[PDB]
Amino acid sequence: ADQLTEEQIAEFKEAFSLFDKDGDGTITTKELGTVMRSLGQNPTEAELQDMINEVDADGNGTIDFPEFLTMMARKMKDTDSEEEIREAFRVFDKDGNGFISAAELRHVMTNLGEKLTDEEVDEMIREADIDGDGQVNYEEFVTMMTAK
Amino acid sequence: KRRWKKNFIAVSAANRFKKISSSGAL
Ligand SMILES: [Ca+2]
Ligand SMILES: [Ca+2]
Ligand SMILES: [Ca+2]
Ligand SMILES: [Ca+2]
Repeated sequence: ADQLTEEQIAEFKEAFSLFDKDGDGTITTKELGTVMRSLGQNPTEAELQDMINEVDADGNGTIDFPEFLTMMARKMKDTDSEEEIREAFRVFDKDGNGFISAAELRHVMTNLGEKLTDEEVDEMIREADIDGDGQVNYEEFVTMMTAK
Repeated sequence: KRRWKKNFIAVSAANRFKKISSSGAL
């Protein structure tokens, strides 16, 4: 096995923050469910509890950052993830055409309660848009998330 | 700043916990 790098820990801390919307340092079923539903899934409360239980090392019913890190190491360790990123792309690509448009991005962010300004949306698209077509394809999305 | 990453990654964590279920085929 390979020990987690400080760059990976930082990336995962940023990922954890997206789930931990109240910043209380834990991810609850409510928080996990909110994210899942936002990605088009329809889990039941029983399913959500089971999902947390799997990674909940201390049995307190929620996921803390250390538990999240163990989970991410496993995801990277087992095979090499990949499905995670594909399903995420599909959430953003609302019309399923293979490209995330600025409108689609803004719609997702607004739904997630992030009322981005026009300038903020433009910056997200410009930075991900390596080929310059004004939208974000799958490879560009992977590169943006893949991170170093 | 405009990192669709924390947003994507985050969803990646949960999305991964949904697929971790190694096909409940049986
Ligand atoms: Ca929380
Ligand atoms: Ca816990
Ligand atoms: Ca699209
Ligand atoms: Ca592009």
